[PDB]
Amino acid sequence: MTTRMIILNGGSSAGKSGIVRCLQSVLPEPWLAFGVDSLIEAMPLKMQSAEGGIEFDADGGVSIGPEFRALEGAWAEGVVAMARAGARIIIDDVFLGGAAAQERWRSFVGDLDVLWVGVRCDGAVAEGRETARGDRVAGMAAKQAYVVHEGVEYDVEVDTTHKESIECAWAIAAHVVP
Amino acid sequence: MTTRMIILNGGSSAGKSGIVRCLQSVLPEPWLAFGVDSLIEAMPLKMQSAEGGIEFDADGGVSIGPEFRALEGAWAEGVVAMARAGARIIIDDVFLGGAAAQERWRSFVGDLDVLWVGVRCDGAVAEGRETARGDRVAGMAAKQAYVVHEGVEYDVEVDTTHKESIECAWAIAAHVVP
Amino acid sequence: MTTRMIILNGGSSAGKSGIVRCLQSVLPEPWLAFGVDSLIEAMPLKMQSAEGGIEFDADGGVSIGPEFRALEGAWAEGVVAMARAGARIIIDDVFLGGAAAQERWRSFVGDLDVLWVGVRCDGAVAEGRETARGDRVAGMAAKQAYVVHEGVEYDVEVDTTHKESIECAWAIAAHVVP
Amino acid sequence: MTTRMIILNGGSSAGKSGIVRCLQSVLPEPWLAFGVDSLIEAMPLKMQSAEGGIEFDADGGVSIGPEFRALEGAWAEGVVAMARAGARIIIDDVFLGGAAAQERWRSFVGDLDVLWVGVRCDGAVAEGRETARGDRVAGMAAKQAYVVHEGVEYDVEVDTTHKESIECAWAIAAHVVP
Ligand SMILES: Nc1ccc([C@@H](O)[C@@H](CO)NC(=O)C(Cl)Cl)cc1
Ligand SMILES: Nc1ccc([C@@H](O)[C@@H](CO)NC(=O)C(Cl)Cl)cc1
Ligand SMILES: Nc1ccc([C@@H](O)[C@@H](CO)NC(=O)C(Cl)Cl)cc1
Ligand SMILES: Nc1ccc([C@@H](O)[C@@H](CO)NC(=O)C(Cl)Cl)cc1
Repeated sequence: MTTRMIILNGGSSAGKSGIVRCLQSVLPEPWLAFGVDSLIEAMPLKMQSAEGGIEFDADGGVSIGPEFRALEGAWAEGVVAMARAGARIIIDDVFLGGAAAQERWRSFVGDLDVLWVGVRCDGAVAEGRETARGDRVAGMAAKQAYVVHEGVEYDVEVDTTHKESIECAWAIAAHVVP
Repeated sequence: MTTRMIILNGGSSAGKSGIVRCLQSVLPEPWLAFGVDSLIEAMPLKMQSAEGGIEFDADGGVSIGPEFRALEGAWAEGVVAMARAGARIIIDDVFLGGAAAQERWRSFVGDLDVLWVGVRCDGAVAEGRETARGDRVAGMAAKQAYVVHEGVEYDVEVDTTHKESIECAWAIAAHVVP
Repeated sequence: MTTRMIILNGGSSAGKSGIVRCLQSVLPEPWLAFGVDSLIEAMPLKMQSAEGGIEFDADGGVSIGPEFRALEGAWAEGVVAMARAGARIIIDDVFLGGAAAQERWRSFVGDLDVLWVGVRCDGAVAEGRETARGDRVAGMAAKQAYVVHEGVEYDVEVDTTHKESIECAWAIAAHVVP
Repeated sequence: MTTRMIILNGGSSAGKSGIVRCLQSVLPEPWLAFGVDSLIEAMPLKMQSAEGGIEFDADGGVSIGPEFRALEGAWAEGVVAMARAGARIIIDDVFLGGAAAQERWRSFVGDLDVLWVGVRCDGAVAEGRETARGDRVAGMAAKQAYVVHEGVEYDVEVDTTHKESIECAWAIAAHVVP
């Protein structure tokens, strides 16, 4: 019943990264972090616009091709395999496909003990943060603030609109079975 | 016989990262990159000095505790699992333990089709690059330039002392069975 | 009476950078940003521990030698000269010496039209953010949260404890005479 | 006759940044570095595509509007003022307008003791490095490799095609009058 993998889902600028860094600092056992950003980084730069692999519209839009989806699948199985091997894994993703994305993750996780965390934040508030962070593709924060959660089932839900990262980290840590 | 995982070993500032970015650009199929640096990043910051996890001496020295070694093991199995799942994986590491480190990797890779690449660079030349890159822990380049290769068996060997990254990438790509 | 230079002072993690990026986005005329961080970057790496130039104690402490102070002076005169030349300049610093630091700045600014902004944030809250940002030298946020303001006179004061960056940017922009 | 400001000009990926970091490490007196990149950073993000301020064509092309040119002028006068104030200033720029750009700089420098350095690199070789560095706007290295030097007069010329950064730093330091 001991928790093997923590999986956070949230729109862009919702505050995921900062919670993950806080969780790593809060939790006593060492946890490895692997978000969707670290995946994008492990992919070839060409994979980044050359269709088949992710493409950002000037209006903060994101579209995923099959080339990308195939790589993402292999990666998913790798992190799950890390958990299964005994490592503690935190993963922050952006369920663009709502429940569909969660189903996709469930198929990989199998029967592993997972904590499904939901990170919410006000669309307008998240967009302001997008601006303060210096993000390039402006428009995402607002576009993803609500849709990414549709039909997604969580075990915990934090809202970073009025709560700090270190605080949402505490609410989440309390649901982690050692 | 098709190559599943490429594994580069080399001292610090030997030029590994740049070859990896070149390989990703050169090779036709998308390859995921996961070096030891990306691992360090996935670990909690505390894990970075609090004994048990990696510690950098002021003289460019590096020591690895058991806490770290355990996490590294789980990670190793995860990337191998990614290959096994069908993803193409490039991995740049620093075999501080020479052959011992390679044996450790062999135990995880199993019977997977791997390309063992060796990236060499002149100790003094590598140290100059360490300085030009703005690295903080000065001293590593020179300390690791030769020892990391002792007793290590490669399928290919490039030397970045007089050859460019894009060029070493070409010599390496030519040994990749599609 | 048109504002030539905006000068923010605040402890570490008080939120200065994000306000500066927001101001740049909010204000209609292009403003150049030059904090104390960009200065540290323009200095030689050796200047960073080799006494005479800034040194960070393991307890989040900071000490400035004369080598550093001399360079900082020349830099100060350069940014003022940029304003005088017609550029709009935002500057975020950390008045470690309270009023002393402000006097030091006044001597350089001369009779230039300046907006003295004060960015406050709860010491404990700022320290939590320090943790979420992944800062290395932990301890500064708390150590600087209050002292840096002692005896310092502001034209505006924002508190990022409960107000967002984009919001503090709005309160500040409203005091900028075009 | 003591050198007050060092000014390097070179195409993208020609190796300028690394020489600058080497010079800072080599030269005994602390030198402040301020390239054109640090300027771009001090400007508002909007200033980065919204015409009037710099815009990168998908083919590695760069165009500068008047909004940008005005800010650049004020900045130029600021760094010169820093030198005049007694600071030692290194500046790496990209003379897109060949001699025109140098004339523009001469008008700001005045009678200050300046070292005009020229950093050359093979267009094809520079483009390979552009790829290994992970630069986004591919195409610049090749487009700027030669034109940026047309009609420009140097006091020193280094070629990074076959010489290392630390080495070009040594050839340049030897022309610096203390
Ligand atoms: N499906 C998807 C994958 C990656 C991304 C990223 O570009 C980016 C957008 O804000 N995500 C993040 O910063 C997360 Cl850490 Cl919130 C967004 C959406
Ligand atoms: N065992 C070991 C693990 C990680 C590291 C890194 O700190 C660092 C030292 O240069 N390595 C790199 O930059 C590699 Cl990409 Cl060449 C060095 C050694
Ligand atoms: N005097 C002083 C100069 C620079 C610094 C920086 O190290 C650092 C500490 O948080 N400052 C910042 O991040 C500011 Cl932008 Cl708030 C702190 C204090
Ligand atoms: N005029 C001009 C100004 C800035 C730039 C930069 O985008 C960039 C292009 O490689 N320059 C650098 O990296 C320099 Cl350090 Cl070689 C290129 C050209």
